[PDB]
Amino acid sequence: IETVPVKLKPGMDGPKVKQWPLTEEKIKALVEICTEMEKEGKISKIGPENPYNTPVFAIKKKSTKWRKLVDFRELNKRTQDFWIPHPAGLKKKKSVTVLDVGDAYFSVPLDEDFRKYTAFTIPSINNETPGIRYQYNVLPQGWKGSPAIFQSSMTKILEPFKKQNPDIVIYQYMDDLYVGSDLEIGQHRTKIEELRQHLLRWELHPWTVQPIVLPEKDSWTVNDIQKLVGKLNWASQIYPGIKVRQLSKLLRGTKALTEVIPLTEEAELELAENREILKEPVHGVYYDPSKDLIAEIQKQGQGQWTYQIYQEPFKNLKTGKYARMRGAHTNDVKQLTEAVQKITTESIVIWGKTPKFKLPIQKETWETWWTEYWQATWIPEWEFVNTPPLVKLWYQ
Amino acid sequence: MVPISPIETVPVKLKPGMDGPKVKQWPLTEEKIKALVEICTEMEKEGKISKIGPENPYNTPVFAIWRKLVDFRELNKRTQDFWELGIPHPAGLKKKKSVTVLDVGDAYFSVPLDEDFRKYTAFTIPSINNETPGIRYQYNVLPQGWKGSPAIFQSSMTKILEPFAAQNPDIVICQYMDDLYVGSDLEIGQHRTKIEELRQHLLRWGLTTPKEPPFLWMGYELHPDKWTVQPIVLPEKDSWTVNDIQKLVGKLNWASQIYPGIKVRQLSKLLRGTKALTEIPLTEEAELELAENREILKEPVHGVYYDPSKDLIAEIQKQGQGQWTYQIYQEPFKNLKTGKYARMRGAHTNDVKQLTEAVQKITTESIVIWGKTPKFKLPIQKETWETWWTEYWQATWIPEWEFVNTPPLVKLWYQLEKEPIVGAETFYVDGAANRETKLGKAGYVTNKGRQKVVPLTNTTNQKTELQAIYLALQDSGLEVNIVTDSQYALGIIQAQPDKSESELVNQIIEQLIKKEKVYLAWVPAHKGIGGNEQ
Ligand SMILES: N#Cc1ccc2c(Oc3ccc(F)cc3OCCn3ccc(=O)[nH]c3=O)cc(F)cc2c1
Repeated sequence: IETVPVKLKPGMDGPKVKQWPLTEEKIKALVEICTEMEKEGKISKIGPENPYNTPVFAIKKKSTKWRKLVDFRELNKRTQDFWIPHPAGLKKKKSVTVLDVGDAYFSVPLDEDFRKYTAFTIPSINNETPGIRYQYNVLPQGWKGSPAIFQSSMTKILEPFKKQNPDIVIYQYMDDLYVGSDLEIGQHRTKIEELRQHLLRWELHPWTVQPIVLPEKDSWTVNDIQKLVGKLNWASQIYPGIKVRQLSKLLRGTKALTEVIPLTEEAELELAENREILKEPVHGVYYDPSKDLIAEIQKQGQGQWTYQIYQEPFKNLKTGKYARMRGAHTNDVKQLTEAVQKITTESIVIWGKTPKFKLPIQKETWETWWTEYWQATWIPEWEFVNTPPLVKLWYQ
Repeated sequence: MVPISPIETVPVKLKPGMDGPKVKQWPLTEEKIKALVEICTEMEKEGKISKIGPENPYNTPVFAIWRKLVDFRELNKRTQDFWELGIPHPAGLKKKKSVTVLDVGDAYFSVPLDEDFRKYTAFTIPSINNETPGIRYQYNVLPQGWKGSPAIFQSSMTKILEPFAAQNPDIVICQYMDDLYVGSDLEIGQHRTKIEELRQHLLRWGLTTPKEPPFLWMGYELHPDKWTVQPIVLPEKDSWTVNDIQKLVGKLNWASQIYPGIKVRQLSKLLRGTKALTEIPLTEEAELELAENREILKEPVHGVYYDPSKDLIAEIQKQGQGQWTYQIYQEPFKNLKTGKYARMRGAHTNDVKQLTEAVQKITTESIVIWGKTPKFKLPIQKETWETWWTEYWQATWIPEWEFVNTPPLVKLWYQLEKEPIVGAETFYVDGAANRETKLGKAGYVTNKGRQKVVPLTNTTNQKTELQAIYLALQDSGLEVNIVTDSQYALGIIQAQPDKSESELVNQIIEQLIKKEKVYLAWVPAHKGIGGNEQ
């Protein structure tokens, strides 16, 4: 019931970010929600002496009820660094469930001197009236300081459960609580329900770096060997002993692409050695908590997407392939949004922080539509690659 | 006296490390001095300012043009930052049976200033011949030209208008600076009654109120049933300068929101990199543009107001040379507004990408104006968009739309095969160039024995790699497989441009269009892959 003092970083003024336009239904929903929050003392209207602003929009989570989401990215990077080792056993557990404990922050009041930095604006249509300005009087969801402050309280709330079931790992990131166990799916499901009721009083299955595979054919054409040499040449940047001279010697001459070329013994030996090399993991691949994580995403088509998480080029920490088929066949942007969310979730589970995405989409398209399919409470950083990658089929 | 309702002040602080401005006073003529003395005497009698003692060390200059002109320049450089941008667009306004304009008078002086900040607004009137101490004053209300006055007045006006608006949902009030615009569908007598109730409710807080259609507002003409822009004056000068071209472009851009078909590409190209106010002839294409635009601006064009019960529609047309035009309407032949989109600065592009960018722009503009995304009518077949987005390496999306058959239609001019072609000749191409002498070669070899190598001068490695592919397209049949080692050339062709700024790329595209099936494969260079005859 006593606020903890919070300050910003030296030489950095509060956040002043442009509020982007919203549709009429989202504006209505934000008006109603913010009115209810105002009647509960969670937020309060402010005057023009507050120059700071943080973007806010409306989302529908996994259900029909609207939800208020605030893009606290600029505030988080401007909020002072606040002073827990990442539970490396969380990614080694059989099953992990994600819970939303955002309703617990709204009990702890926020520092009086810091509230002016949490200001946000509900925009109006056609600029006919000035926006509705609010500031947070309690701990705000999405702000990185909210879990850092509530850490002590949450530690107390979960102390009995942890002693009761010491095999269950509990991690916290933003407004989300990750609960892992190696129990049977049904056993862990009921146990998660037990943790839920314990919280009321006061589906993930962790995934490797997928290997590089080469086709196995009885007869190879010129085109097959050309693609093979190109894929092995690309893989030679990642693996030391990849050689393609005996396979390139088969392509000697000017033959039609559909013509079948029989493989020689040197070529099958070289190909076999390349296979054995690829079956081994990558040499000297470590994680650096002082470096950012980079996530690249490629569109393969037919709802299939590939992704690679790394820090240094050709040193992948994680690879995967997202191919969910739930109500997104027609919209590529929706699939990309859900794919970005899943990759971010896995990154939060493994390393405890979000990566920086390189999205295969024009900036204008993404900026226009990404909020329409966003269900997460956090927001990662992203950039846009407008040059087509050639390694597209080399990860497929 | 009936006491007017109290208006709570807004606390103001100066920027950190700064304090109240202490600027000396400039010499003024005796006429200016007497006028400022009389003005400040009347203002002090009205309670807007107050005589101050010498303890206050902060002062700000003041001139006279009578009208007093106090300069708060350094105080604005010392005052903190405030909130508050864009103006309401007439196409988003909703048709009302009655619309009243009320201009608040003595508006800033009606709102009090923060008492702990009045000491920093002090000014000195220079006495005659400077034989006496200058008269000293401080502002007790919002000064004219101050940084914080518009925001504080806006916030106060909102807090005052809120209860009357909540009590009268049958009227809609728009608030813009020193003006209020009240619209209602009630009867004229009930409307005027609620206007009198409004100005009485404003008079309770001490706000004085008094125009009629057509309204000349922010370069617009607002009529009861229509809206348009104020007459645009396009200057006629045989000799033009860069400042002139920029002003002409801005006027044309303004008129383009209602006048369809406005093109500014040729004139915009003239001001490329000048950055100099004084400098420009008109190319034959440009003279047409200004003459086309002069023809477009010759006839009257009016827009209508927005009806929420009707669907919102936007139709797009391709103008050529990277130019696009759109009309936003609800009923046929009655536009809410119009607009245009110019392609971004790039070396390669195609129609579908530009059409997508235009859709994104119209979508954002629509969400700003009407708060909703409109249905689109696009000159592109459903099959074309289908093939495009399914084979595009980038994720792309267009909201709900339908195909309108108004040529020119956006189409896909060529499509690369996904697999090699049986029975098609295989052209292994390659090109190289010397870095010092700028000499190079480009050629091909095929499986049937067809060969060609062409000597080239004043060329680059990339130009030769493209030239080799161009040669392979020229001498091949309707179906052809092509092998290259140029990641550059493959990267260009896989972007699928229908036009380029490079003549060689354009010729390659023209060759691609004439083909039936084309398979473009890639192999690593200098790996000893046969056929790659570097
Ligand atoms: N000077 C000036 C001026 C006058 C009215 C304005 C206005 O007016 C309106 C104010 C409130 C409202 F609900 C609806 C309005 O206009 C709806 C459309 N419209 C417009 C004019 C008319 O004569 N009849 C009509 O239907 C809205 C607005 F942004 C700016 C305005 C600026």
